[PDB]
Amino acid sequence: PTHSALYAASCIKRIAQTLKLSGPQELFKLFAPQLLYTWLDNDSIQDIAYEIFGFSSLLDLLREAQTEAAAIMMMRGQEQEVCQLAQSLGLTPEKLVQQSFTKIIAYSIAHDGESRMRKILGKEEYLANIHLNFADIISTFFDIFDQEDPIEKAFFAYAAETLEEIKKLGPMFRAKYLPREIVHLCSRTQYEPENIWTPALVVFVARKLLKTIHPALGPLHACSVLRKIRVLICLAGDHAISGYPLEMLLHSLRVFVVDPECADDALGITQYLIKRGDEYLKRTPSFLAGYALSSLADLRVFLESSQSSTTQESQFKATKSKAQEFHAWFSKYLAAYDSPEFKDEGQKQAFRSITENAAHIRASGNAEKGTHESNLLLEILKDWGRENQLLNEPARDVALSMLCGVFNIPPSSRLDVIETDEDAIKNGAVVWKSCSSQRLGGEYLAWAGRVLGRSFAASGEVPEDLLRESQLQEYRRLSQGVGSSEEGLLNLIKSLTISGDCFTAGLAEAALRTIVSDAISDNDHDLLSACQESLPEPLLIASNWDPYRTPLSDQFKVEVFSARALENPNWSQHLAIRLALSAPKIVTLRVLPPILSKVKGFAERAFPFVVHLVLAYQLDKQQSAKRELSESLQEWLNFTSEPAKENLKLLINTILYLRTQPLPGESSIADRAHWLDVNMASAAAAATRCGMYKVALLFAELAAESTRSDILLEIFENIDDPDAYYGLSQDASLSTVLARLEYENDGAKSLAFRGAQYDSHLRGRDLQSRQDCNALIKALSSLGLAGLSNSLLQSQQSIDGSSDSLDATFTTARKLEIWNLPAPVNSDSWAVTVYKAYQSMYQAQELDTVRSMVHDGLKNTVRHLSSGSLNTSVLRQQLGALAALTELDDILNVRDQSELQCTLATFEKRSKWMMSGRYADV
Repeated sequence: PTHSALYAASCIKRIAQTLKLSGPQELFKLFAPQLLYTWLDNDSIQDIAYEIFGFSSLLDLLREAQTEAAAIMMMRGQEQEVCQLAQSLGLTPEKLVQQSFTKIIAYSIAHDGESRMRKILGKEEYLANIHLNFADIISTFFDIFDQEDPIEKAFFAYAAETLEEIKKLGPMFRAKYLPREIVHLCSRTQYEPENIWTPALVVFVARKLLKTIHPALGPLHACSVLRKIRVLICLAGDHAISGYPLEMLLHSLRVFVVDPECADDALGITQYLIKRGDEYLKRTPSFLAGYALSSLADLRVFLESSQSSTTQESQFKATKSKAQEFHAWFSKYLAAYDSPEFKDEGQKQAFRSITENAAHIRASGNAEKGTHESNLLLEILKDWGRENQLLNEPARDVALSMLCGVFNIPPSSRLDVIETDEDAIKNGAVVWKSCSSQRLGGEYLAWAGRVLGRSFAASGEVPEDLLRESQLQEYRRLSQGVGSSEEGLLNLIKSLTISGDCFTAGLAEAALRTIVSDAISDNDHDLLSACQESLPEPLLIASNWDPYRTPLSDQFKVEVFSARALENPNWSQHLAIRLALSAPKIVTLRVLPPILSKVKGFAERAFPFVVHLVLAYQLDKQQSAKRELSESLQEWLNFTSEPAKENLKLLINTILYLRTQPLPGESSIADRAHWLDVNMASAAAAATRCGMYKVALLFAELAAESTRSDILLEIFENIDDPDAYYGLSQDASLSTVLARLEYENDGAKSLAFRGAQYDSHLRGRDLQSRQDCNALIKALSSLGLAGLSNSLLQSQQSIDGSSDSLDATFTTARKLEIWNLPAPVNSDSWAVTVYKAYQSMYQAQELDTVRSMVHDGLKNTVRHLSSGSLNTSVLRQQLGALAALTELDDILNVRDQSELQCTLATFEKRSKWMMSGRYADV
């Protein structure tokens, strides 16, 4: 490219539409270099097709193509055309050249015209711009250099041998330039062209290179970017093999090692780095444990997978052999590893076991006794629950997703890796923490169900992860050491460097670099004390622009105070950005919008810290955020909705968190009610809607203090205390005594009052009798009179009794042994699950069908426990269903008399626990 304009427009729209891209302009943002170069060679920008890459203007296409176009013009030379661009924009040529100075110098040095830049800015301003844009210029030098023959030019008398070793192990401008280019730029600043490779600059350039690759841009890009990274590693020398740069590079090069296109490059760089950084990896065994686990797992999976169609079937055997030998060498190195930095000998044995078992695992995981996958799973779980743990969350998540993705649950439980009631009580908490993901197969959920059921049948206690209702424990685990919001945000950002994709880790490293540098320069002691306790020392050193200045490529910037805004799933993100933008003087909030908008799920984790930081900042100034938030809360708290429940939980947790932060200039904790202005009755009602009853009770007490009973009833009925309900006063009648007797789960005593009501309503042809019948059924199923409740069931013909009738229709059937009911499928009821297991036990001729039905029951019960909003009675019912299915599975798998007697003895020990436990569970 008349119709060709429109056809090309539609084609580009379809290309960027069916490639996970935003729109056609975001497809011009990736290719503007090449299009503009090849086109502006012999043409002028003013007559370009703004109809492809839908823009609706040329002054819209230019507000994005200033930099590339200007730099290319000044690369070849169109001074009058740069002036025409500038005129059209609105900015004179001089401030324009001041906007895109970096790319201009990158290309010009590459294409040799810098004197022509001196003749427009000056001879004391141009050098200031080179001082301001040094690292961005080096980054743009590594972008455009073409990999042709770098080792030839190297002999810079150390890059040659280093690149030779890393090759022995395993606009475009030629490589021959690269050294001299740097020199010519660095002979006009103070920093000498020889040695400019502090770790901040190294990580900067390396992250630039990685971010350059893209999923839509092809798997042939990656191997070129990798060659250039090898050049950077050989050139930087001793700063890219120690400290945080070492960790950072090992991560991404691992990701390039599992790429079947070329694992020849990345395996070599990885060998060189691991071999050369031995003196450092012996100081950080916690990093090496997780890296070894992740890398070994990925390698094993890549070894087993074998699908080569667009790869030369011999090229594949080559790379497979290379991978196998790297695995054998790495396993030897790990077996020989021994560090003085191990906390105890327990940690050393854990390291040995983890590495050794991971070296010999298969493609999937199992739970048998004595295999490698089961020993590795047990080691990961046992480590998870500890205080000084080796693996971090990303490494453990990788290993678990590799083992538990396709699982193999043993048929019996004598061959199981967890077979005693004691191991189950010990590992129940961690096994529940494990099955709170979504990448877990069905057989792993069945195994986790068996373990949780054995733990509850042996202890009768709920894992505490299921009982907590607020997030205050997370907020206190983050903001630890000093207990401030700055440490909380620093931990949240630091956790993104290790648990992110190239983009996210880049955003986090950039934010930390700006934060730590501004804390070092301005000598902020509070923020310094926050950093020294949130970041380990290698990351605290690689975040400091000591001999440089923070580059303009890092600091990149990017109604919600009203109702009905609480319902869109991005309320937290928009509100957090809106708040963080209102406090630019706090450096920790200035760098946030670039992370709050990109990273997913970060705004919900960081919302309380942001709100507290803003409110504490503008305490003595004009209090704007306080006024806005406290005016919006009057509408947000009175919000009954299903889509708005998950943001209401976050508002309540923010209020709770602010209650624990000391006001400056306070006499008592009774002044922490001035962070915001909450109406505590509305907050109590809201917390009752969300199912947080202890939080609701706390708010109700604060409200009553503010004063000196319709919400207290809903609180008391559901809170988990035997005696609390009786403290509530209400007007007396036979109906209220009946309500108390049905709460109390009394036997004949509620049967009397209910029979009276039921008769009086049948006689008067009242419509409440149905409800009465419902209640009666409940009562008669809490006594044990199953025949009477059965007869009360058949009579009722409108079976529309929320879920009380659903459960009552199958408890009775199981007790009377009526095995022909058609059981609903996908039901949240424990009675239905247990009934289906026993029914299948009745109508089956082989044990395999019964085992399959039991395992399906365990799997579904665990998924329902993971579903979330369950109060305590339903929770304990589901756990009791797990226990019942586990005992069923235990007696189905007996083979001789000795196991029968062992099962009986197990029943006796569990009786020991049962004698004093809660009565419903028992």
